[PDB]
Amino acid sequence: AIDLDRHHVRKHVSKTARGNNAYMKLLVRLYGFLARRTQSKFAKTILHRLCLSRVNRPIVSTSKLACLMKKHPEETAVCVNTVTYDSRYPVPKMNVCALKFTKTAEAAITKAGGKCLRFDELALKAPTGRKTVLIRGKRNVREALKHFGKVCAKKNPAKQYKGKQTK
Amino acid sequence: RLVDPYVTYGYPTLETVQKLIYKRGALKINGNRMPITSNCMIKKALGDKDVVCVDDLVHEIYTVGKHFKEVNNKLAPFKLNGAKIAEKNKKIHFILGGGFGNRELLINKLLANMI
Amino acid sequence: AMVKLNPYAKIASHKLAQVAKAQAAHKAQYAAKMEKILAAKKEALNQSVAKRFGGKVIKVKVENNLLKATVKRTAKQDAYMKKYDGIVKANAKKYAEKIGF
RNA sequence: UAUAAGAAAUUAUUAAGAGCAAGAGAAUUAUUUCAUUUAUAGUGAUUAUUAAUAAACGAGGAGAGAAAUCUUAGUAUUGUGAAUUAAAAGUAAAAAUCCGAUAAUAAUGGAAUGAUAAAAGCUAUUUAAGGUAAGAUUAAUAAAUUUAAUCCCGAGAAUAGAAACUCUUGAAGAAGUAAAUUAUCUACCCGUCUUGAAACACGGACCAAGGAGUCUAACAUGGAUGCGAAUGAGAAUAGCAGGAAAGCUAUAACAUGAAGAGAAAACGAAAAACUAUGAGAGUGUAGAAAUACAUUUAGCAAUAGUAUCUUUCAA
RNA sequence: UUCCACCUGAAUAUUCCCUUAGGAAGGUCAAAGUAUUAAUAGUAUUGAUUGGUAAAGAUAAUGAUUAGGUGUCAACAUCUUGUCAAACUAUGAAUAAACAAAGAAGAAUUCUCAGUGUUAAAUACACUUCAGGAAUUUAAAUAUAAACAUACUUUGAAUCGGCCAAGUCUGGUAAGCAGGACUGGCGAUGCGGGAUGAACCGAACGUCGAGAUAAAGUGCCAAA
RNA sequence: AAAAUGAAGACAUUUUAACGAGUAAGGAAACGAAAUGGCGUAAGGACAACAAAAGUAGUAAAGAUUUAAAGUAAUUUAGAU
Repeated sequence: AIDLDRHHVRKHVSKTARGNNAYMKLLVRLYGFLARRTQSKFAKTILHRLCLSRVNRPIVSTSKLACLMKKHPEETAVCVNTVTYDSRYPVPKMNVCALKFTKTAEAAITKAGGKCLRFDELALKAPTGRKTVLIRGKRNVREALKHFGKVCAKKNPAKQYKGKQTK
Repeated sequence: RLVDPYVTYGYPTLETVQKLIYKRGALKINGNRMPITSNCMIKKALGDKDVVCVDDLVHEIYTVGKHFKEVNNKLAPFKLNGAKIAEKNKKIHFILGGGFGNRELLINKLLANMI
Repeated sequence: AMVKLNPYAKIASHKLAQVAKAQAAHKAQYAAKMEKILAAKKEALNQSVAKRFGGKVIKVKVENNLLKATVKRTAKQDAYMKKYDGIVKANAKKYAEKIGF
């Protein structure tokens, strides 16, 4: 035979839309077409982020969008994830393109004079991406990450899943 | 020298390099071992290294030019036939009449029956 | 497929065709010369086989120049053969001493 | 609707006729390969032309063979000779054998898997990049892959040329497939424990049917789903139409979360943050097909390190 | 302890247990899910090192041991000789171990330059993204391989009765004995050869056709 | 694995390249370029002659015995009794 370091195994990268969502299937069909034809790194990025699992597409709040759009007045924030609403802080005027908008987030963005776009309108208006800012939410804020590891560790102890008689 | 029991090697002639590249030559293009069929495929792969035809590929290998490393690393390892390896067996050095070791210019006789 | 890969094949093929035709003529014309030289040698041998013709009488000394010239060369070329023969003799002496240690 | 393509049917002749499948061929070919023959810039040895000296060697000395004309025989003159040398021949490529070097181009026949089409086929006519020992003839000379001349051939390119075939077998059974038998090769008893069982290790006489990771409850990870500073409220329970173990509606106690640290008392978070690398968007140039450099801009996720703040004896 | 095909594919180390026919941490392995990625190496070379094995030595230190001269029968000195050490050593390989060969992010230079502190005082020096800021130059710094590369994160299966070989070692008279260092295998593995064989030699396997082969063979069984 | 194409064709697309041994063990379902592909048993909700009589069945169901065909295989299909 042949002395290979390792045998061929499936590459651990998603290439389609997870689940049976008919609309999310068409979005991947649209951006898989755009990235192949336009050969734009922006469409390759949006296509890749559309294929992540739900846990890997964390939310972005209106407060975080406002901070990132401060020095970008006429721009379009583009986050492939649900956009929630931070009720603690005001929402300025800005245009956001996202997969889904919370009822309160959509009201707040619209009431400020902004716009809530979907990814087909963004591809229709800015296919290769010209006045957009790519944004993704934080991943390590998940509480599940606290318990990972060994809680007896000297350096970075875990968080000891609560249970029988935990003090 | 360290891997002597597992290899036999020597110094090729120009005709040995010519026949190996022409018949068994191949290139790694986009991770695919594409056999050599035209100069355009050679120009595409090694155009940046001023090797635009199969004769630049043969000449560079034989004389070991400036871009030997890049040209040689593109050439996929040749797959050869079988042949009478030795006189006694391949468990002794060619100096003792065996199969492995440094055959010097005598490696061309072996390669003649092997290509 | 060879022409497509190496367009210089036609140029090199023609030279191979020329040399093959030319080398055949040289060997063919050298054979004709050697037939005459062998014919000359045969005549000298058959004529000197008559040393059998004849109580010994001073054995039989045979003439030194029974072999006849077949090709003709100028005197300058005649002197060059004696020069060439001296060199090939010196080279053999040069080589024999070297391997003789 | 305009033009080929121009079907089926029809007329006269015969070199007078299907489809499919198997087999044998023909012509030109693709990949691999078998057998035979053929040349491989050895300056290696021999391959009758005469003569001389030899370092060594044993002998001699004064009826056979042939149609020869010349030798053989047996009852101190001469023979052989490695090696060296003279003259002749020889420009130092023939052939044969041996020793070295190689195995390649080609041709002639096949085999396995195919293909059928015309060319970056091949061929012919024009000009001429070239022929680096070697395309040829010459000359000067020469242990030359050293120089000059004029002949020859000729790559590119432009212009013109050429491929549609034979025979045999098959509904009187082709090709294939299956069953039984024969023949050559091949084949130890399954499951399990075990380093190791065909085992002189255990279970198995045979067949049918049954036969062994399920259910409830708590937690965690993960993939799909709804909503999102909230989610659930099929918590009990209360109403609706319909007659209903189904469906729908209930501004609601509570559960988890939004705030964390301390045994507890007592408390309870901004310098509207900083640094590094990093996703993306342009403009120019060039190769030139894609693509490769120059330059402007933004700096999300993630990792690490900083200040600052809450709690603790202790971060 | 009950159906098929396909893909990947192990273990006998380490710590603890009233533990030794068993468990948990951990290693090996699978599946899910990521990151443009200061995030490549069971390799060689060059340069600076480390160590005390093989060897070597034996009035070179500690020991063991056979003799012969000379000086004042011993004895004691001194000069030679013969033979040794796992718990002796001056010297000391081969094989190895750990570095460097340009990542505060691919160099360098010039100008300017601040906060602390060391300091007798510093413009020196130390740390501060080689604090910071601006210009010019620049892709260079052994070989070889590496983009289905690399770095992983989470969850989890089985496993920790092993056995064999040897230009190896220890106990034993020795063992197809008992126990170890390094590597390759069998276990988990069929195929060709050694008549036969878990480990030997060649070589690892989708279904086939044609060829050149390997170990090894060519009187017949048996192809040559 | 990478390119190309992609509302429906179809054979789970087209091309190129590398690869395919294996005990214990793992790879749940769904995911158009599909994060392994499938066969079988029984029951429940649907669909099954698109033009107002809409799957098969006394012109012979299920079952049983065999003969052949499709599939690498689990198995399926059809004929005869």
